Amino acid sequence: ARGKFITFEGIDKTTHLQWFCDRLQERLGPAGRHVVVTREPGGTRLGETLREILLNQPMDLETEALLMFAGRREHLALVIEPALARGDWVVSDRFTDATFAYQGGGRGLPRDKLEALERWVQGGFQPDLTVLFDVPPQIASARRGAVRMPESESDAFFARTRAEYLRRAQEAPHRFVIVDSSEPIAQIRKQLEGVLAAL
Repeated sequence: ARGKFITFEGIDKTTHLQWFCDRLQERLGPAGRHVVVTREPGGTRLGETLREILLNQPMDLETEALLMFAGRREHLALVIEPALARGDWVVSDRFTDATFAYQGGGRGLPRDKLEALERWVQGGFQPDLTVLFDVPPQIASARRGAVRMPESESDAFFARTRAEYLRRAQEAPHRFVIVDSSEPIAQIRKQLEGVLAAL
């Protein structure tokens, strides 16, 4: 049987990813399987190269999107799909949701252009699970005692990016687990233990 593909998303995440992967390998080891941990951008040597071009060569926003999805296509061909095919599970730090969030929400790339490239690269393939570490403007475990006062361009960009991640999450109810990353570590870890027990 094929492995499962899990992605981690969010603006902020790293701490919890390493821990989650250690727990997952502990669960997969008995079943004779392994976790391949990876990331985007830079999930392949080609992806590293395209990332450097994106950092260094100004270009049209649509051109940037094509290069991102090129990197993703190679990430699938070289790392993810071979792992899943041999029964290994994959955990990626970011995937297509991140492209929607930052390029669509943040930078204004139209949703239909983004969905067209997602379909081109993935067909109907989606991650089996996406854990989104949301960074909300208030803390629910302190709401009556702490209030962030209710934007500049940088603020507006991050607000749109957050909002697009949440839109993607709401649209994909069978795929997403939203974690409120403002909660105590022990609460986040209990929620993630529940995910691990459910996989």
